[PDB]
Amino acid sequence: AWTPLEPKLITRLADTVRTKGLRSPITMAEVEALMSSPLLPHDVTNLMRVILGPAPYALWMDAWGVQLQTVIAAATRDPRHPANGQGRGERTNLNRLKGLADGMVGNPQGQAALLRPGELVAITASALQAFREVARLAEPWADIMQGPSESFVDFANRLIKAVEGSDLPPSARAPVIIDCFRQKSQPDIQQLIRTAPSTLTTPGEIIKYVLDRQKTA
Amino acid sequence: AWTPLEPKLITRLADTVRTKGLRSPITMAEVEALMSSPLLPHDVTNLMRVILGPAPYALWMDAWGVQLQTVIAAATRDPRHPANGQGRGERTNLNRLKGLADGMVGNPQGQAALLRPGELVAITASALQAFREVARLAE
Amino acid sequence: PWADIMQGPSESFVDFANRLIKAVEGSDLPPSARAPVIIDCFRQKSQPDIQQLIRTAPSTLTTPGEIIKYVLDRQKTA
Amino acid sequence: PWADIMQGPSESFVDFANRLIKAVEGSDLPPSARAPVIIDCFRQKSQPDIQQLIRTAPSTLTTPGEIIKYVLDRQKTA
Amino acid sequence: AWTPLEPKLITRLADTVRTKGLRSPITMAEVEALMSSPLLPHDVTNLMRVILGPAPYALWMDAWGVQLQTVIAAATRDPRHPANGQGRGERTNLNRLKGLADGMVGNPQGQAALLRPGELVAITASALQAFREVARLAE
Amino acid sequence: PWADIMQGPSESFVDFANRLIKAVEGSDLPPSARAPVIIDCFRQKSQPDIQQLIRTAPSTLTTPGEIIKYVLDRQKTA
Amino acid sequence: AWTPLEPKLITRLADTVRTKGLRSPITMAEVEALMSSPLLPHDVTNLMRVILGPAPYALWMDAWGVQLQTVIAAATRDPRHPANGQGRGERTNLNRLKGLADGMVGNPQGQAALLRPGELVAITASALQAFREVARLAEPWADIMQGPSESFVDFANRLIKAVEGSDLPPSARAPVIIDCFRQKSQPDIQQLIRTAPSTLTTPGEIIKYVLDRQKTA
Amino acid sequence: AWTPLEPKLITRLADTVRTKGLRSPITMAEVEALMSSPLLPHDVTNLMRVILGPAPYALWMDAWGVQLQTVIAAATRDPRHPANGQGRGERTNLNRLKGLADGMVGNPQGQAALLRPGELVAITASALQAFREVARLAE
Amino acid sequence: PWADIMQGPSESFVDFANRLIKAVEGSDLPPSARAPVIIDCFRQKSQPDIQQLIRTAPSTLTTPGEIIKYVLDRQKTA
Repeated sequence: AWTPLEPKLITRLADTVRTKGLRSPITMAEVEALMSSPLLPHDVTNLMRVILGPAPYALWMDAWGVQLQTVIAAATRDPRHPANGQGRGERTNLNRLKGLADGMVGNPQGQAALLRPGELVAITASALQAFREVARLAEPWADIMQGPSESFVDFANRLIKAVEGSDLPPSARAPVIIDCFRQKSQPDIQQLIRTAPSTLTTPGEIIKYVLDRQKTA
Repeated sequence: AWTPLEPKLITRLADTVRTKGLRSPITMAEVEALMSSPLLPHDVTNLMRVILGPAPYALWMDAWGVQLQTVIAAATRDPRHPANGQGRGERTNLNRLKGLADGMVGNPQGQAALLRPGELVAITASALQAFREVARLAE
Repeated sequence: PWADIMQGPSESFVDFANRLIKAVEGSDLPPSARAPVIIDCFRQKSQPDIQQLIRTAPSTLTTPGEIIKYVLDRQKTA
Repeated sequence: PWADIMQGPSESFVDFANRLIKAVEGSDLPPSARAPVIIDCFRQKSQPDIQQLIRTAPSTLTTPGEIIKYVLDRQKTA
Repeated sequence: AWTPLEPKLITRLADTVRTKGLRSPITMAEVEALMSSPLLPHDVTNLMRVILGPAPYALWMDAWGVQLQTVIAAATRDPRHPANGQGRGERTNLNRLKGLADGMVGNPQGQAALLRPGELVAITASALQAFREVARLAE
Repeated sequence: PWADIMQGPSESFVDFANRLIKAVEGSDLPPSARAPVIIDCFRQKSQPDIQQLIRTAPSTLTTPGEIIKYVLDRQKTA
Repeated sequence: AWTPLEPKLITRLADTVRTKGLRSPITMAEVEALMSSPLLPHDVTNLMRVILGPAPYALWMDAWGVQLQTVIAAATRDPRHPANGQGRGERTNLNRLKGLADGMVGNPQGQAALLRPGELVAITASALQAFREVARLAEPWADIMQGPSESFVDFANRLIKAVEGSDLPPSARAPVIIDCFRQKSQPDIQQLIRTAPSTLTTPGEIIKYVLDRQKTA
Repeated sequence: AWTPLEPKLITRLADTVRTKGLRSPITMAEVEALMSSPLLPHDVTNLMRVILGPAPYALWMDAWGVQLQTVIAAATRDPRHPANGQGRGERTNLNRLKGLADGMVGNPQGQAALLRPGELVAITASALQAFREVARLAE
Repeated sequence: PWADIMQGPSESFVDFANRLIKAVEGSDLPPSARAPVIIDCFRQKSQPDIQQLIRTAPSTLTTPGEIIKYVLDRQKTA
C-alpha cells in the first residue's frame, strides 16, 4: 500500500532548498533524510517537481534518465541484479524504472504493486546521484588554501567538500585530498605532516594526527 | 526485514550535532538513543554520513575499522564469539562486518538476511566506540 | 504566454530558462510537445549571443537539460 | 580554376560548396582525387569562421556531404 | 528490359527544381510523379545527379545510404522481406541495393536482370525519403 | 602543593621538572597515579613555548623521562 | 671486462648539471643517456661523486641506500628476483649491491666478475630513482597555469614534468594531469576540452584532441 | 644477450630532435638509423622516453598501443605471423609485445630471452609508424 | 681547516654543507671519523637558528644526509 510523504516535511524541505541552496551540506542531509525509505517513481518525481525550480527540474530529469540508463546497462551486464530476475521474463525495462510501463502511468498504487524492492532502491540511488550532479552543476579544489587565521578543521571541511563535489572520479579523491593537505595547509602544518614518524595513508588519519599534535593557539 | 531509521529523527540528530557539537553529553545521549536497536552496517554508515561532516566522517571510518579489527582479533582469540560459530565455517571476516562480503555490498535487505544478531551488536558497539574516539579527537 | 517570452538584455540565462519552462509546462500544450517547444524557444529567443552559442554546438543537443548545461559551461562570464 | 575559389565575405556556404564542387568535378583531376581535394578546399577556403567551425569538429568528417551537413547544422544564422 | 526516363521530363523536372526549389509541394509532387514506376539504382542515381546540384547531391547520397542501411537492418530483422528470400542465399547486401554488386556496376541492363521487384520498390522508397530529408535540410 | 606549580618566565626546564617531580612524589597521591599526573602537568604548565613544543611531538611521549629528553633536545637555546 | 665511461662525456654531463641544474628535463635526459648500459656500483658511485656537489652527493648516498633496501625487501619477498637465484645460497645481500661484499671493495674488475646482470640493472634503476628524489629535494604542480602567450605543448610538458616528479602515488598522476588540463589551460582551451563530443580519458588523447582543434595563431 | 644502445648516439639523436624537430627528414633518417637492429620493448621505450618530451611521449605511447593492437588483430587473422607459432600455445598477447608479460617486466635480459625475432621486428615497425604519426600530429 | 668553518650570517645551508663536507673529506681524518665529525659540526656550527632546528628534532638524525634533508624541509624560507 502506498503512503504519500507529508506535505509538511516537503514544505520544510522546499524552504530549506530555497534559503540554503542546492549544495549546502544541510540540504543534502535533509534530502538523504527524505530519501530514507525506498520511494516509488511517482514520489521522487513529485518531490523534485515541488522542491526544485523549473530549470533545475529539467536538468534533474536529464541526469536521472542518464543514471537509470547506466543502471540498466549494468543490469543487462549482470543477470543477478536485485531488480532483475533469473529468467529473461523479469528483465527490467526503463519504462518500468521511470514509471512509464503498463499499469503504472499516473497510478502510484499500481506502481507500488508491480515494482520490486530492488527496483525501488535502484531508482532511489539513481535519483540521489542525479540530484548531486544537478546541485554541483547549478552553482575549484586546486585553488583552496588554508588562511593564516583559519583553523585546520574548517580548512579540511572546505577542501573535502570541494573535492567530493567536483568532476574527479571517485577513485581519485583520497589521493588528491592527501596531496592537498600536504602542499596547502600553511607551512607549520606542512612541516607537521612532513615529520610524521608514521606513514599516513588516509585523510582521516592525517586529520587525527594533525589534531593531536597541533600548536594550541 | 530491514526498516530504515526515520529521516525526521536523523534530521533532528544532525541539527543537534550541528549546534551542540560532537562531545556534548546531550549529543552522546542522543546517539545512544539512535544506537538502541542493533543496526546493520548500511544503517550506521549512512547515519554517520549524514550527521558528520566530511573530515569527521573520514576519521570515523578509520576509527571504526580499527575497532572492528580489534574485535576480529578477539574473535580469532575465542571461538565462542556471539558473532562466530562453533565450526570454522562460521568464522566472521571483516568483509562481513563492514558489509563488504558477497551478497551484501549496497543491499541492506541481503545484509539483514545473512548477518547474525551478535554480529549486529558487535558492529554497533564498535561504531559507538569509534564515534567516541572521533568526538574526543575533533575538539 | 510562452510564445511571448524573451531573454532580457540584462537577464541571466538560468532565470530566463526558469521562466520559460514554467510558462511552457503551465500551459495548454500536450505533455509530448513541451520539450521540443522548450528547445526551439531556447534557440530562437535567448538573445543572439546565446543563439550563436547554441548554434555552434559541435554536439547535437536533444534535451533542455543538455542545452542548459552546455550554455552554463560555455557562457560569457560577465 | 578550382584552386582559385574562395568563399566571399557575403556569400552563403551552399553557394560556395556548389561552385567548388562544380569546378572540381568539371576539371582535369582523376576521379579518385576529387573528394580529398573538395574536403581540403572546404577546410582552407571557406572564410575563417567556417574554417574554425570545421576545425573544432568533435567527430571526424571524411566526406564532402558530411562536412556540408555539419556546417549547415552549426552555422551562424545571419 | 530497361527503358530510360525521357530527358524531356527530366529537363522539365530540373527546371522545376531550379525555379521552385527543393521543398515546394509542387516539386515534391513532380518527384512523386517521376518516382511512380520502380526505378533501378542507375535511374535514381542519374536522376539525382541531373536535378540536384553538387552539394545537395552529396547530401542525398549520404541520406540514401543511411536509409538503405536502415532497410537492410529491418531486412536482417525479418527474413520475409520482399527483397529477401526464404533461404540464406537470397539475403540482400548493400552492394546489391546501391548497384555495386557483381554484374551491376555501370550496367543498367544487368542491373534490371538480377534485381527483384521488392528490391526496386525498397530502393525507390529509400530514395524518396532521402530526398525529403535533404530538401528539409538544404533550406 | 603540586597543582600550584608553574614554570616561571625565567626558570629553566630541568629546575621546573625537578620541583614538580619532587612535589608530586612527596604528596598524598597513590603510587600508580604519579606518572600520568606528572605528564599532564608537563603539558599544561611549562609556559606555552614548551607547551607547543610538547604538543607538536611527532612521536607519542608516554613517560616523564621521555618528555624530559625530548624537550631537552629540541629546546630553544637562550 | 670492465670499461670506464669516457671522462669527456662525464665532463660534459657535469657542466650540464652545473649550468642547467639537477631538475631540468635536459639534465634528466642526459642522465638517462649515461644510464643506458647497466653500470657497476663503482661506475655509478664515481659518476655521482663527479657530477654532484658534496651535499647533494650525501643526500644521494642516503636515497640510494634506502631504495636498495626497498629492493632487497622485495627480493626477500620473492625468490624469483633476477638478482636472486633459486637456492638460498644466491640470495643477494646489500654488501653485494653497494659493492661492499668480499672481492669487490675498490676493485671494479672483480666487481664486474661476481655481479649478475639482474643485479646491475636493479642497482642502476635504484640509482636513477635516488637521483630523481635528490633532484626533487635539492630545489609545485598545483600552481602551474598556462600563460597567456604560452603554447599548449609547452604547458603540457611543464605540467607533466611537475606532476611526475612529485610526491604523488603512481596511480594518481593521470587523473591529476587530466583535471589540471581541464581547470588550468586558459578558458579557450578549457571550453575546447569541455565541448568534446567524445570522452577523453587519457592525457595523450586530450593532447591529441587539443592539438587537432586548436586555434591556429 | 642484450646490449644497450650507446648513450652517445642517444644524446646526439636527442639534440637532433631538439634542434631540427620531430618532422625533419634528417630526424626521420636518424631515427631509421637507430631503428636498424630489432629492438626490445625496453630499448624502444627508453629511447622514446629520452628523445621525446613528456607530452609527445604520452602521444607516442598511445599511438604505439594502437598500432600494436592492429598488429595483434592481423595476427589473430593469420596464424602464420612471424611472431605467432603453428599451435595455439604460441599466440602472442599484447602483454608479450609491450613487454608486460611474465618474466619480462623491467628485465631486458629475460625480455631478450623469451621474445621472437618476428616479435622484435613487428614491435620495431609498430614503434616507427607510431613515431611517424606523433611527429605528423605534434606540428 | 674543517674546525674553523662557520655558516655565515647570509650564507645558505646547502653551501655551508658543501663547504664543510669538502673540507672534512679532504683532510687528514680517518675514513671512519668523517660522518660523526660532520654531524657534530652541523650541530655546533650552522648559526643558532639551524642549531635550534636540529636540536628540536623529534626524530634522531644519525647521518649527514638525513640532517640535510630535515633542515631543507623545515628551514625558514627567506
